[PDB]
Amino acid sequence: KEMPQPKTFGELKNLPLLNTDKPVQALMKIADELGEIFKFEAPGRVTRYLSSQRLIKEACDESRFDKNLSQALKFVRDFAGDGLATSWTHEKNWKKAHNILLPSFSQQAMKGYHAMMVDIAVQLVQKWERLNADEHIEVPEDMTRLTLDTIGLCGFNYRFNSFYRDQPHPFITSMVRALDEAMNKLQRDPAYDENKRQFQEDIKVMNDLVDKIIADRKASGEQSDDLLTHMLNGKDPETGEPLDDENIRYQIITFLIAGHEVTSGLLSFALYFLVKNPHVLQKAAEEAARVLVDPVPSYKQVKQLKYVGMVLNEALRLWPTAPAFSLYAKEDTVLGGEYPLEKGDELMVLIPQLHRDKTIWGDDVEEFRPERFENPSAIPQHAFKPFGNGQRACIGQQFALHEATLVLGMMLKHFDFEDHTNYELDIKETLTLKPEGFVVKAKSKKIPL
Amino acid sequence: KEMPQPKTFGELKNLPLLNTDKPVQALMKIADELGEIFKFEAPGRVTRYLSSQRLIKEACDESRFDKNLSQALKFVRDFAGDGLATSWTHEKNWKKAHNILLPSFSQQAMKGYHAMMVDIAVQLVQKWERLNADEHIEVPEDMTRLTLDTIGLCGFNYRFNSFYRDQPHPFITSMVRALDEAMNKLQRPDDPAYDENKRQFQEDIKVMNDLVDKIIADRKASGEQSDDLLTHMLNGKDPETGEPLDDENIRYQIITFLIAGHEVTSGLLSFALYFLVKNPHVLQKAAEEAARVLVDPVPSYKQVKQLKYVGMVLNEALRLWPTAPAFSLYAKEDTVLGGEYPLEKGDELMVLIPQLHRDKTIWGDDVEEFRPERFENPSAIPQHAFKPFGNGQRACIGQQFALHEATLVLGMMLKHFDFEDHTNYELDIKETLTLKPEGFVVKAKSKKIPL
Ligand code: HEM
Ligand code: HEM
Repeated sequence: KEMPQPKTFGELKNLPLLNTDKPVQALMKIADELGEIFKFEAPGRVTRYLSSQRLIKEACDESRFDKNLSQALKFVRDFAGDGLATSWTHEKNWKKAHNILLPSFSQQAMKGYHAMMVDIAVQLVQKWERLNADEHIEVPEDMTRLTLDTIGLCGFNYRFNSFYRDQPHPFITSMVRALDEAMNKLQRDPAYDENKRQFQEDIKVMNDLVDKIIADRKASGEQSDDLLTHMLNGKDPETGEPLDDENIRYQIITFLIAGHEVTSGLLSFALYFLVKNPHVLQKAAEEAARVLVDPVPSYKQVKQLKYVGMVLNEALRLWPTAPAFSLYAKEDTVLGGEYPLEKGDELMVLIPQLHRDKTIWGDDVEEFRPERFENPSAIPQHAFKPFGNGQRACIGQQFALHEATLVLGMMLKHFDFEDHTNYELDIKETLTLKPEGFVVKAKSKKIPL
Repeated sequence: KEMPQPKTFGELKNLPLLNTDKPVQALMKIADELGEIFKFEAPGRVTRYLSSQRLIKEACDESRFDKNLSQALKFVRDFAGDGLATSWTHEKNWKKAHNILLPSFSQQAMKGYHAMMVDIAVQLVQKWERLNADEHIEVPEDMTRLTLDTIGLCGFNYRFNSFYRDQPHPFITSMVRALDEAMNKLQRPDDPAYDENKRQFQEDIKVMNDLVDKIIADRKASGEQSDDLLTHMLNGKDPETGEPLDDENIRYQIITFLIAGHEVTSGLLSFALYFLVKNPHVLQKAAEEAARVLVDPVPSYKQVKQLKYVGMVLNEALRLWPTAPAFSLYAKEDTVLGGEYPLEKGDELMVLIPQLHRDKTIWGDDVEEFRPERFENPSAIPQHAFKPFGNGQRACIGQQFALHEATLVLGMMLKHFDFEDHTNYELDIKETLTLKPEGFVVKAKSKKIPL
């Protein structure tokens, strides 16, 4: 009945607990101490962190709870606008953009993005093929180069050309800095004035490039296999309306901000777990060699990479790279038969803890075992939620998993990997999670592309 | 390219090769002679037996192959209906029952069945505690009493009371006789001498239908809720169609649980105890775990999950003698198997599981040795090398039920008794729909630990 709560700091309540560079991992440790639910208070804010499948399955009842904009998402909305990820469900532009964009994110739609995904993936493989002996790979750095360029190409047929650069394209630099400012604002006024000025400058950089490309495309009339073409031509069946140019810009910004980092983090975590578990690596590499028999992988071949998909799902279980999502009670309701909630009360779903609920997964929750996902029928409802919940779940789920399966498959086909530093897992936190400083050596298998 | 085929008998092709009391073991010997794939032809039938992990990993590609009803499963369908095990993947009632029943067979659902499993397990232990000196145990007989009663209790809250009987409950007698008739039909053709078998077959079907239909009706009239599969099926709805199972299909599911689950599971327990008494060092390690883990008079669900080495013992017993010895597949489209065997759409495959599990390229040269340590890490075992529970979405829905039951019972057996192979038993594997060690007997000396 009475809800646990971590230590307080006088008038600041629990807020200083987030004044750390690893806040999700701090919240996980608190959940370990306090259990399936704890209250978290800040000045002008009350929320409750959920960690058990028992309670999270109720929170995922869409008749009782709707998506809430966390403070992180509210600050991201200052540059992602009413794009899909930072809109309320009841805003006209959410359902409109949802209806228009859903068919362009389906599994069947991945057939049309596949060639562009292969384009960037081959660039990644060629980079690693061209490394000199005993040079090494900066894994999250290269994975982020790949995912940003892939979303850039598939999103609006624009080449960031990240593999030609040490300093990223100015759009990416502003994007990363804007995300950092949004997340840094959480932990916090006269000293912050330069941050505010830079933030507005970074917003302008992103808007100017995306607005320019949209305008360029409308003037040219060119049709491509990208999401921008789909949005310029699509109409919502419900309203009969297309997306306007401002919302199209916010969607493109959203694809980049919401999709690039979770996906590069997943690839980096997956390669981390592979090099730490050589038996799993061998099994995954066998499949990649058996399935990817052509110099360029086909769409159908990627779907056959079953064990690679199991590797990726188990990596998402241990370290879901979007670590939380927020909900609010649509009306007064009782959670778990003992926690009465009032209309509008907020909940946070702490995904890494859900994925460690021993009542669902057994005692070996900390072990990396892709075989847990060998038969997807064994996974209970709402025990595994790396892509969120319900109608507000990740629209890019099929995109992310096709991208990651293709790239991981090509990596395992073309290289043997060495954990030459015996890397100690160090998880950097931004809006997302990724393994900082993860480096490997790759010895080519000398298979042509 | 060219596929081997065993010896033929003119117009009967390979069919007389199955006219034997031990057809799986005959097929294993054929695989030893012919290799990883051979064609097997009968009048109106062509299939291909696969024995290597190299080829079976491709056969398990669900994008290329779907479950086929073997002739055995087609004959079992005459009393198991469109229950889960004898229905095609494309039948509306397969996906419907699959979606409904999957949560009631999860590892989490075993927590709710545990008390009923303990109920029958305690009856088994008490039976053996009450034996007089130099009496012995008929192992497969007692294991089948246990598994049938356990499925009866967990399936529909019905007590067969097998430990109170020499003659089993009439449903069980009809069930066994129906399974025997289905398997006997394979070797036959159906001329006048077999007319009597048809008449018995229908009477046995009526016996099973009448009892199961009666219990369903009793439960609906009572409105009582139990912790059994029947209550779950009376109240469950398929999330996809929104429909519940009808009363006829619920009956077929209950019959399926008994016919499909009892014999494979009792066979596993009997084979496991056989291998333990034939390998005393392994038995000692397993008994040491049971004594260390089962510290209470009655095992808990959490304690059963802690019987790690017992679980490896069971998996290694399933490796050597998978009690459901085969499953059948058909090609969804034209495809090439292993880069050299072209298959046309609809072509059939049989997966010969005991031969798969003896693939030396996977397990090493010591394939015939009983070494539970092979299963210490599932990540070290290659894909599709170990398939005692079938494959994919048509895999055994009762896998967690079977392994929880077998782990609980074997753990209790090892805690409470020392076992003697007093006859130096010679392995003799009886073949029905399933495999089991016929005539396996032991003596049990009680450790005198109270329940
Ligand atoms: C491993 C990769 C990914 C993970 C783990 C992930 C995770 C998530 C999660 C948890 C949510 C729900 C957020 C909430 O409820 O507040 C979400 C929403 C969303 N994601 Fe992803 N995502 C991934 C990849 C992508 C990609 C590649 C894209 C775009 C190309 C994308 C675009 C979106 C969008 C637009 C939404 C909002 C959907 C809506 O509310 O209508 N994501 N994602
Ligand atoms: C050691 C014990 C067991 C073994 C070795 C075993 C083996 C198998 C195999 C190999 C299949 C696939 C058959 C095929 O593909 O044609 C299967 C399916 C099935 N088994 Fe078991 N089984 C065991 C225990 C059980 C139990 C205890 C139950 C029920 C309480 C059960 C119920 C089923 C059902 C319903 C199916 C069909 C599932 C579907 O296709 O949807 N089994 N079993």
